[PDB]
Amino acid sequence: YDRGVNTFSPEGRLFQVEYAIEAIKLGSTAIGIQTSEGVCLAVEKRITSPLMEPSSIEKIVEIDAHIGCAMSGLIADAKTLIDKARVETQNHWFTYNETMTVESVTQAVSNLALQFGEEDADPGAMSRPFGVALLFGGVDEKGPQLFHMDPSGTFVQCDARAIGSASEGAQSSLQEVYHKSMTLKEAIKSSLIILKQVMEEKLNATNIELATVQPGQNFHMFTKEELEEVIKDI
Amino acid sequence: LNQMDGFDTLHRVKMIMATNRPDTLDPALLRPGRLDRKIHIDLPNEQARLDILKIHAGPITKHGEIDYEAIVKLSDGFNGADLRNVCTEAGMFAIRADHDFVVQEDFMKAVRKVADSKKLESKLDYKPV
Amino acid sequence: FEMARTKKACLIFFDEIDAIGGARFDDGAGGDNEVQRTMLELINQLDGFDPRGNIKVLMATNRPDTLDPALMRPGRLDRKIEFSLPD
Amino acid sequence: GSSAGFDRHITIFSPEGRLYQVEYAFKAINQGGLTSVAVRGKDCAVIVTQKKVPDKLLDSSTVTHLFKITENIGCVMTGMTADSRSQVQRARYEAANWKYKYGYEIPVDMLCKRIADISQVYTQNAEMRPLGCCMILIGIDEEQGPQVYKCDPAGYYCGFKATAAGVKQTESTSFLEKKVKKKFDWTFEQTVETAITCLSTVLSIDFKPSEIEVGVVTVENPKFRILTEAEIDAHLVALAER
Amino acid sequence: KRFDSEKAGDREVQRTMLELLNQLDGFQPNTQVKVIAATNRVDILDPALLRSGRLDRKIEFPMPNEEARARIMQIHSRKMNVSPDVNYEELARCTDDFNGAQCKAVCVEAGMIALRRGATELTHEDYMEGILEVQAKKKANLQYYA
Amino acid sequence: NQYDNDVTVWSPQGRIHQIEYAMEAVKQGSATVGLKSKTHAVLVALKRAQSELAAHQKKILHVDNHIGISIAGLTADARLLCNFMRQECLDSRFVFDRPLPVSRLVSLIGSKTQIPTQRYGRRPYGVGLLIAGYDDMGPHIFQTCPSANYFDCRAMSIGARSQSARTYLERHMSEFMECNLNELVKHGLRALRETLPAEQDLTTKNVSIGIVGKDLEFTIYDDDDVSPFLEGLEERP
Amino acid sequence: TGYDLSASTFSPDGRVFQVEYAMKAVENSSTAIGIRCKDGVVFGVEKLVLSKLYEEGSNKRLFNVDRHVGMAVAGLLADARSLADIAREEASNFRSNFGYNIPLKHLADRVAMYVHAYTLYSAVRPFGCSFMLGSYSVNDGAQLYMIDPSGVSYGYWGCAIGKARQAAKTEIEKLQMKEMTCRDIVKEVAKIIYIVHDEVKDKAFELELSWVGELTNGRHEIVPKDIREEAEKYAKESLK
Amino acid sequence: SYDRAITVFSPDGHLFQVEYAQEAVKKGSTAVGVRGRDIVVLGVEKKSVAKLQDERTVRKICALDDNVCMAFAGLTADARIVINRARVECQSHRLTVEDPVTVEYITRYIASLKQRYTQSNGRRPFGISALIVGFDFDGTPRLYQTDPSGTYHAWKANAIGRGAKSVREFLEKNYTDEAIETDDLTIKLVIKALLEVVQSGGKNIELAVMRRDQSLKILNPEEIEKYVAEIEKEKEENE
Amino acid sequence: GYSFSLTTFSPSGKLVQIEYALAAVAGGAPSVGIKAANGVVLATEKKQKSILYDERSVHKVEPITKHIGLVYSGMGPDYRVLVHRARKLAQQYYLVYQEPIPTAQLVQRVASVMQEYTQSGGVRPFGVSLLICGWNEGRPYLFQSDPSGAYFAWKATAMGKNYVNGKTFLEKRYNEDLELEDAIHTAILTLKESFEGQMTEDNIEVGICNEAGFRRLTPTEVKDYLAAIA
Amino acid sequence: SRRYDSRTTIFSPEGRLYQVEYAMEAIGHAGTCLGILANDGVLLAAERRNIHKLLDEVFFSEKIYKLNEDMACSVAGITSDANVLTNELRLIAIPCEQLVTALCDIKQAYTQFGGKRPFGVSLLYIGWGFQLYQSDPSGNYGGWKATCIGNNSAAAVSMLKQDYKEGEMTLKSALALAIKVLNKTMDVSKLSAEKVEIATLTRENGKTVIRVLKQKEVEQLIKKHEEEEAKAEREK
Repeated sequence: YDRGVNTFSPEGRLFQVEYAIEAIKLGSTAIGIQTSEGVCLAVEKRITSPLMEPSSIEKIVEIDAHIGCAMSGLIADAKTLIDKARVETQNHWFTYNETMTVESVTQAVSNLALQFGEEDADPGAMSRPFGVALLFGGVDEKGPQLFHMDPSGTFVQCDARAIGSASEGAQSSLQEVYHKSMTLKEAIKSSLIILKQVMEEKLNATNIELATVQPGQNFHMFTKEELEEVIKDI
Repeated sequence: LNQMDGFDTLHRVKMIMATNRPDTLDPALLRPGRLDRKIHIDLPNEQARLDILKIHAGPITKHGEIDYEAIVKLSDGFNGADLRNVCTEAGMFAIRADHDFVVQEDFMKAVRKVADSKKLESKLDYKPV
Repeated sequence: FEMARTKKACLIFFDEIDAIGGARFDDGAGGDNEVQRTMLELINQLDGFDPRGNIKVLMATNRPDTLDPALMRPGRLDRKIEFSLPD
Repeated sequence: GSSAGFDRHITIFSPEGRLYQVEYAFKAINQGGLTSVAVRGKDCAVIVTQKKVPDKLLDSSTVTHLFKITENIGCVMTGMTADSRSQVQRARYEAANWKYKYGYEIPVDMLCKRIADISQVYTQNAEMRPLGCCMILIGIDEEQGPQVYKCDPAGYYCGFKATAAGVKQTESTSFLEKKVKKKFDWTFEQTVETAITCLSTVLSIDFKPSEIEVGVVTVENPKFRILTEAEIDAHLVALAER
Repeated sequence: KRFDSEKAGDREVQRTMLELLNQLDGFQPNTQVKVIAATNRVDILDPALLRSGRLDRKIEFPMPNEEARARIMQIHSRKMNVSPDVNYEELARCTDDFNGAQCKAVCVEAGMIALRRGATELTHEDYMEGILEVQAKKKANLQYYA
Repeated sequence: NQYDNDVTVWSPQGRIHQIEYAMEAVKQGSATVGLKSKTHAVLVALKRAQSELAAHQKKILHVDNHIGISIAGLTADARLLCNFMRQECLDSRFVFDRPLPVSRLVSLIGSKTQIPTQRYGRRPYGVGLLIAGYDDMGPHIFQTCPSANYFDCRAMSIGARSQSARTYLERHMSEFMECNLNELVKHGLRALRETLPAEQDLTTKNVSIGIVGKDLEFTIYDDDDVSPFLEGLEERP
Repeated sequence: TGYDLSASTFSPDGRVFQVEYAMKAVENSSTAIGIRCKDGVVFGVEKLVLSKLYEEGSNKRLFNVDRHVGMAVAGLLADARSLADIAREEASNFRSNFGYNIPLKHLADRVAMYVHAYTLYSAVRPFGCSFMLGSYSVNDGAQLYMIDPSGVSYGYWGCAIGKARQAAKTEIEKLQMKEMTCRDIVKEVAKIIYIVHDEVKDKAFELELSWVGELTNGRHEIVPKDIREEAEKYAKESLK
Repeated sequence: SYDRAITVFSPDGHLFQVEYAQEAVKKGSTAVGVRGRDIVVLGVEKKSVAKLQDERTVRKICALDDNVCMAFAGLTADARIVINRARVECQSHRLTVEDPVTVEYITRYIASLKQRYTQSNGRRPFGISALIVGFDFDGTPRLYQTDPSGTYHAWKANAIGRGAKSVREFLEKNYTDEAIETDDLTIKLVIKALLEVVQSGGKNIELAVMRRDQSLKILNPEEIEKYVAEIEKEKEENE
Repeated sequence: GYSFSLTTFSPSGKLVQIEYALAAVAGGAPSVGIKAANGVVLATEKKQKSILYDERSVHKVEPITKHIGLVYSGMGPDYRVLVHRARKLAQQYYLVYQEPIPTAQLVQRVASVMQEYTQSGGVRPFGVSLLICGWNEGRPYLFQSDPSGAYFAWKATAMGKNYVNGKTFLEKRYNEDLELEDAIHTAILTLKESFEGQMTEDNIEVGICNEAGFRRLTPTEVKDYLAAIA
Repeated sequence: SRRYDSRTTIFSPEGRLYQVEYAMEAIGHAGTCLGILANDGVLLAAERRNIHKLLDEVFFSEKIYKLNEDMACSVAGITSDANVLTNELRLIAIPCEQLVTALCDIKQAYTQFGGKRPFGVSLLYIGWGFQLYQSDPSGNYGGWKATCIGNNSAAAVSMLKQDYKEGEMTLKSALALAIKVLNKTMDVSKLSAEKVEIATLTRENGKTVIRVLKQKEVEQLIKKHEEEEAKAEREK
């Protein structure tokens, strides 16, 4: 249309940034909880057909052995952000021989957001914002940390953040169940309780993903047997 | 049109027609058989602007030398009504300052004040086709 | 407005005001000149030399960006209630 | 006068085959309100234009539409003042480049033929507007003699025995056409006189020796010089006495 | 403004205007009637109407500045029970690009808020929040800024 | 309208709406207060939280050992600007081995921000910066606008409801010069209180303070470190 | 109508509205006057303070594009600063190439072409500031050039740019600027600024003064505070 | 260079150019792929079969590598660029890792290539969707589907094209472990799925198969006609 | 610069901007080209709107090589750009082959330039049609390059104003046995039907090509040919 | 910039490329071009629209172009765009399908990125086994035994769909078929040799021969067909 990508609304809003924020509400619901024992990441696969293999829907991605990311919105757009995160990490390791902090990893991915333009831009520069919200979760010097990223490039640490279609409903339920001093098992259980209530389908060990990053331990993808153990309760 | 130039010849009857938008007139009306002459009352030139100023600034009470030429240089693009406004506004500055006379300075502001008012006027150069 | 003024209190609803409420413009020809005069008269009645009366007008449009600035001014349209998409 | 699309906003053809944007650049020459007259004689070429100084605050020594493109070539600019300087600066660069690349002074005909080539690109590419200025170069050729060339915003160019540009271009053209019809190889004095008379008669000003600028090139001295107020007054005195 | 057209035009309205051009300054000089004219778009008006004999003075009405805006809100708050703590200077600084009507609407809207919360006196916060309604800013979730 | 879709289109009133639209992004941001004394220049910021389960967005960022800023507006644009001023301050040390003067830095970001407001397809930096720094010329408080126009201010507040803080800063601007560090910070906290609603109060969670002085490096204070400053001020009437 | 949305489109009357609209920004700013006297040029800018919070010296409309050339701006300040840097880099390049201080006529003719280059294409917008360049040298003499957003540079004896330019010009014409010196002009420049200031309108202005002349050895410097206060007192007394 | 944002967010949060590209896929010929036990099957409807058309040149089933082949649905010209781009990367991966490309990798690259065209200046999205089939190095059959947005999923059986919704509904009900017990049964499942939208019959069915440790094999029309008779014969005994 | 094509296909499958460019050609000065047995003639109406114009300053018939000539109908400035490009193209052919460029080869190279401006970004098509005449292999050549970039080999054609009736006039007045001098006579006759006023030696421009090469006829020569008309 | 951009390389709401479709309409108004595959050669019959009697006949063919020693092509649509494609076609040249695919990648490129208008040319390719190819501005290419592009292409394809006996055709049968198909497609009831353009490609002595039939040879084909058509009139 007549409007460019880098255009400001009369209310001070970047039009394309706000529009990309609306794209997250069409994505699957992802729940991340920060706990002193670790960070739990939950997301719904949203199976649309019995023939589709649930294993192919990877909505929780290993950024590194100590940090994982949960995605919501446009999954195809998050691959570029994830690849840069997995490239920025192992670049800090190459130069400083240490694992990058979760805040720094989120900050590096955040700088990729808003680097979109129509004119006076590089040939490889993007044209539109990344219509995906990321939920970075991992352990570092500051212990377990959960960070939420939005298509606006604004990243902030969150004790318990829910993103996606049911972000409004799940966040309200998260506040009713989150306390600072709890265990990771409660955080995993509470996330599955909230997810089960917001999913269109019925919760089972094949239509969801659960990830935990514990201190000492590495990023871990919950298997079907592990998922069935916690689902069998609620 | 049938009376200016039609079947019955017009004798000893003359027509004077005035318009600031002759471009919109009908070609038949502008035809030389009806409007033989198209007298162009153009905007005043440097000498014409000077003449109009003395006509309108004549009855104005004034002391001191009045440099009409200085007004003319800043009056470029003015019409006859603008030059009368310069005389009117010059007295308005005298009345504003409680004066019974108009000085060249009062004229200097008046010609400048009217000049700002000419920025609101659209295209004036319209000619018969 | 003459008939609305013959009553103690009145309400006038202008559904789809953008049909006549478009912003004034000069496109060389007489583009929407007649309709603009209708908007100008409506603007005059809402807030002009004479008091409007006890009329409270109500305008509804899906294209408020096309409305004339003088019509979108307090004293003619004091409240701008936005019917955004429901949450 | 049909239109279809952006034919009035960018330099693209109208349905009847017209470039309105280029045409609008011609009306931009009249925005300055000044008229220039150039007359070519048997051994001289003269450019005459009116200089308007609305206030005494302006330095009249700076308000000049006469520009020395090179030593042997001069021009008079009509139209937007800002666009005029760019063309003059562009013309000076091309004249200097021609001298460096080819070893001899650029001919008057080839100077605008280059300038008209630059201004033609403005009428073909749509990301820039045509320069709303008119260029009239005068200079003494080695063999052809005195030369006058008008150089319009459209990229058109032609030689002229006597031309004019500005608000009163067509009024002055009719006057110069009448004088040329008499078929007189005017001397240097006559060319200045007919150039001043052409601007004087059309404008009806009865010029003072501070209201016009005269730039002459002659075969005896193939260099472009601006006539001073003392020199310009001699011709005006001669005009009055006859 | 009058225009030249071949198919259609508003020749009737231009005839009415041309009659007004006579009355302002025509064959019979009418120097005993004073004429006031008001318009929003002086660029639309015919050049013959904006002549220096028909409309001699063309007064430009500017957007009220910081000092004027405080004066305007004070003018329309006279018949209003306003507490002696309202900082009209602060309100004027918060009403950039406001015309007189919006400044008046701020006082009118502030009365709505005082009635909304039941207060019998208008406070500075009522004026402050009434500016937002007059500003008519679209709803946004711009809480991620800063 | 048709004059508000691009930053290279002049409105008939001699205004650029895209520049003014970008200026409203600062007004959407949270309030920050920057004031200075004869020897100190402090920044007081009111962090905002999207939800009570999320942290408060950081508002004061460390640019150089002597220069510190408080952002207001698009966080991504602030990082782009803050990185630029960090690099320019670093480049001065690498070349001249001297701290970059604050006045000579804001000029650079005033020219860096001016380029996008003039070229087609670019947008103004939708962030407002309150720059505090100390150099040979004393403490400084610079306010950066998306219009690429900067002001050398004695005390400025930008953000949402910042004009309430501008009133307090104007009233007590006379006592800013001779007051010590503790009194200077309290003035900014008191000024930042004016931007809050009646029921809200300054707490350690939503207050950040940055201090740069003659012999003091630029240090940012947080929830634990705001307590030595917050307890001094009394409750507002 | 679409004829005014770009600098690369001509109006049917052959006028570039985007350049004309950019000129309106200059007419919305405070007036800045400059008078060329016998032995120099004195610059006076009426610099309002929008609030008491800004320090004395903020929004300096008087720049130093070279050691001998000043700059008084009016309009959008960001483009004024950008053009000041363009004028600064033009003077630096001239010295780094030809080996001497750049003449004002060439500097004005060079910066104006940069200003004019922004009035031709839709990819860029015309500069929203008009500025006056003043310089003094023993050889060339006092010079004063004003460059508008369109790119027109003309030498001046007394020039005013801003919203009160028309009223300021009338006060300049009274002066016999061709005979008096800088020390006498600085009093009058203050007087003209104080006269054209509107106290009922936008008020609380700071008088910014600068000059370049034989009394400064051809160096553009801010007028000393001691002389500046004397000029301020004379201007205030002239208002009765 | 043309640097313009073709794909931009709609106010609702949708990429319309992506959605419009997906509409072009819905106008293409129906392509059906079924992943069996020891064989992977691709079935493509041949739309209209002109007797003067060289069936060799118009082929919607193409082999990216010796172990990976895909069938597309959408703009024929757009698909060939993707196939050639994937074919080039198939050889680049082979020269680097000294191992044939996995079905995930070539699907990931094609999907990433698709997404790059939905977020690059001056480029419109690819208007094709691909049904990538093949065998990994461990012999596991794999079937993948990509869409113009750039998303990829693994499917036991899937359909793309104009009749995708009806066939996928058919595949949801008939895809069982018994139905993929043998290679012939896996072949018959595709024809049954294709015959739900193909009207004339086996004449408008182009079927290609790939077996483990074997190259892509295109079924001749007589073989397809032989299979169609079996389904027709089996239809009678079930009545 | 704009990187998007300003010429696009209409819904009815026409490059509309090309058609408008051809309208500019139809409003230009008439140009007539006749290919005789022993040569080709190029004639055009070089009539000015006043006597102040120097007739010999700007020539509508310009040589490209020693044996190729141009004459146009359309926009004057656009023809000078194509003249330089054609002369540049002829030099490029001459440098690499050391042989004067064939008339047919030059038309393809020039038409390719014209075609580029139909598809290139931010540009409009040339508003001229180029009549190209030349002599190669002992055989006369005459070509027409439209704004679209399509080139036609013409035995006798007319362009510009009143070209439809000029083409009809050439239909009944041209035969393959015509000689160079009679072709000049026929070319002047074709102009005369579209000409208004009287044709002098200065208001028309004639150029011919033969074995001796292409040369533009001097005003003295054109006067002698014009005398045979009356 | 954005205001003047027509956005040629974008998707319509129905998933269509409007510029590609509009270019395909231009070919429909172009001259008729035929192509018939036989067991011993391929022919390319193209309708000549440059049939003005003052048009000189200097070129070997008007719409028939030789790409390489083994290949010939004919175009329909914007003739200027055809020169660009034919000049590029020779630069790439090799197998017949390889040449068509390479050019069609160029044509598809203009429909995806660049912002320029598509090449409104549909080409028919003949080369040596023997194969006939058709290309569209979208870059979609396909082999054909008998196909037609241009004016009344749909009518000509219907005639070929009925009268092209697959496999059992030599040049003479294919050449006679081309004239008969062209007769109905053309509005001219006579279809003289000056309105048609036939080029035949054959393999001789191990070399590919691309020869344009002379006007005398074509008149025999027209004469033979009209007598053959008149022979059917004897039946009725």
